[PDB]
Amino acid sequence: KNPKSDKFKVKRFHHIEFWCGDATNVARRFSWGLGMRFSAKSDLSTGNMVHASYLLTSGDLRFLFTAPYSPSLSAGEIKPTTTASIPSFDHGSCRSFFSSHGLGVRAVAIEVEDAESAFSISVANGAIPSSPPIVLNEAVTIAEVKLYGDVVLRYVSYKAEEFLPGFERVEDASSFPLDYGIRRLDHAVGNVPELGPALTYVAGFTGFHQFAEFGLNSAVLASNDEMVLLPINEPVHGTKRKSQIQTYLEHNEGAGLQHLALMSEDIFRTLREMRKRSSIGGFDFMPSPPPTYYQNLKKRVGDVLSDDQIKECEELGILVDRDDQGTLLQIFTKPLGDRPTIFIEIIQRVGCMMYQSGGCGGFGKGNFSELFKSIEEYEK
Amino acid sequence: KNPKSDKFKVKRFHHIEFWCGDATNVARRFSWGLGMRFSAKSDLSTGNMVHASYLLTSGDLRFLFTAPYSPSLSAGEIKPTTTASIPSFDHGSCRSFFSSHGLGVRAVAIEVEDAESAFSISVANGAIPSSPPIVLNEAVTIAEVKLYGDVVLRYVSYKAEFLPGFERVEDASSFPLDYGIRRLDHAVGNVPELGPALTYVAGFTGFHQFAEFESGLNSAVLASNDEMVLLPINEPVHGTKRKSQIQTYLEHNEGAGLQHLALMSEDIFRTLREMRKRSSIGGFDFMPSPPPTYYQNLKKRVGDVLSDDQIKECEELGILVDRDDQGTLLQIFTKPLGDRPTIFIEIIQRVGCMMYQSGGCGGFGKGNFSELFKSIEEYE
Ligand SMILES: N[C@@H](Cc1ccccc1)C(=O)O
Ligand SMILES: [Co+2]
Ligand SMILES: [Co+2]
Repeated sequence: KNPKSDKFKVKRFHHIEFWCGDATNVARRFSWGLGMRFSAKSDLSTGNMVHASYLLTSGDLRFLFTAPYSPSLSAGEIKPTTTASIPSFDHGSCRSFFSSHGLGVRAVAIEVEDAESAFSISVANGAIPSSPPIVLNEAVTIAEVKLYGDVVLRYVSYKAEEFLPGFERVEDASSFPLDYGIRRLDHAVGNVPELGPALTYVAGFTGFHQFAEFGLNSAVLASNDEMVLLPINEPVHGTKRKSQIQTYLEHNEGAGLQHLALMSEDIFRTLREMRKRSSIGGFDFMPSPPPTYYQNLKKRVGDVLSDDQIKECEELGILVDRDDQGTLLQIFTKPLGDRPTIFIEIIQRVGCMMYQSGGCGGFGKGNFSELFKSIEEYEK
Repeated sequence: KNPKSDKFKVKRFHHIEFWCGDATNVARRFSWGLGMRFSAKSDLSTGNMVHASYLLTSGDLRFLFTAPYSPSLSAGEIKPTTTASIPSFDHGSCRSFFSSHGLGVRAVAIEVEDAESAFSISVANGAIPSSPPIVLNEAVTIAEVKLYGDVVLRYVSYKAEFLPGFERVEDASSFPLDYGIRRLDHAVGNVPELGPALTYVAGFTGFHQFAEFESGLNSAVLASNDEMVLLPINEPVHGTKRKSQIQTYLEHNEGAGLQHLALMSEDIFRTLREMRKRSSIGGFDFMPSPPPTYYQNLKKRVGDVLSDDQIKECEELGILVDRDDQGTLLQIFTKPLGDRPTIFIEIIQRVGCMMYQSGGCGGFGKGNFSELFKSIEEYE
């Protein structure tokens, strides 16, 4: 049941911004590992004496990597005379974030009809303001409110119908057209110490509604058309094995973004391409489930995948779960950096064809049961 | 002439340690871009709750990449009970280094016969102590003195993997890349004043000035007894038409530090082919190629050393060639390794001075300043 109670006009996920120590090395690693193209830059070569920012794109997916230069380069500037292309940037905020959290997501950005309006209604509805609406070259408006921890939900709106003003397109020579099938951001998942207040706060200022489905507790906030999806986890203390949400909070120094789910238009090509590169600069994957798991998928999704595609799931380590309206293919990378905090999920959804409706197949809630049952039958 | 005035026994370059914000991402980018294998780790998975350190190797070349975890993980520890594998590591020193300089070299490590004596005689002879000698598992001794800026010269000695507490990387995770890079040839620092820098360093090491043979800078080279440890030092020349890039280094780096690392390849042509293949898919970019006239003038000076077939290969790969009276030098420079116009890498191969090859054979390319200004005027 979808009340469609959005308090302002939300369109889609627009980009994800990583705050880094060195944007160059993180970005080049991510480009190779994920098959994303360098598509825009704002840095010393574009006149930006404040921060270095490099944009990777794959389909509609936009990963932005930003790091601070020495404040001495911009010591003479003031906010009216700034050369930063992203006016919310702050040297001290950025260095604090990185030293506290390590490599991680600073902004979950959604496009909206009117960023100034979305900021005002949000703050009027309990949102903690982070950066006030600022209009960039009379073309784009951007505004920020706190989401959880030091993560901000960023509103961006365009008068027109090129990422942001001040960013230049990167030269063809430095833009090799990598592509492993990733097409768009499906959802972004946060970890917090307690679920209730985080939900009450975010649902409070957005009007996002709870999305139904079927060592943690979780719930998913969703926009009107359920294309902006924001699950949130809290830890369940007392279990035999220590909750990984708790281990997240410990290594991240509190709440933050836990993982990003990237939709692929062909999850088999994506996993083949990423797994080719795991040990030559790309990303590692979580240990595959036992073949037990895969023997039992026939009874579950033999309706939906052939024996060959089930066998191909076993090669790549893919997981499969299923709602009452669709089926979900998913796999999880290992942590993206030094700490056991942020990781990436690759997914592909099958079913619920209207285009495809959001969250088709759910988010993998069934795979807790099927993992313990598969590990218990592989031991036998 | 060479007085062999080393004040303690110095063997070879042992490793170079980068101080990072995230060691994983820098290390994986460097591994792909340079063709270096992952060979040892010290991190959470090895019991290290303080720092994450990852070692890449190519031949004898050792690149160590280190970043701090959250201090909270090691709050109960004291130096006697530390789990850091590198006892000189300090959270606050590391974060201060990285926020001041960005990505850069913290330690230039040379192996010596006895690290304690090397430290003792060093500070006895004016060296500013950085970390006193510490004996690692009764096997390795480690000591550090200040070199220039926030860079330290690190002494390592073995009584008999990399260091105690570093584990070998699982072969599944250790893919055997190799583009021909074999060892560290020399390491170059930029300082605001050359004279006092040389006086200091030559002062406490006993290294002697290595003899070589209007634009840029002034520089000089300190060398160990057998001239295998080579440390050039630069200072800017102010007042010129074009900004001294030593001066631009100092500004963007917030003062003195390591400018570039020169890596010896056993086949510069293969190395440059392999690196240039990956420039746009996660690797390193190279400085603009010299004009074709630079290569037309190569026959008159090195036609005696390289065939037309080897001179043509130099021009497609952008390699530069210089020559003193004892040997011939092939060299090329990368673009900066990260966000700031500070540290970069040089690939080199030396031709001649066999008796082994003796150090510095062919010089360091000082003649390429006259030949680059010439060629630009001829191609006009
Ligand atoms: N002049 C130093 C290093 C350097 C190289 C290139 C540019 C500036 C400085 C040398 O001995 O090679
Ligand atoms: Co998910
Ligand atoms: Co050099």
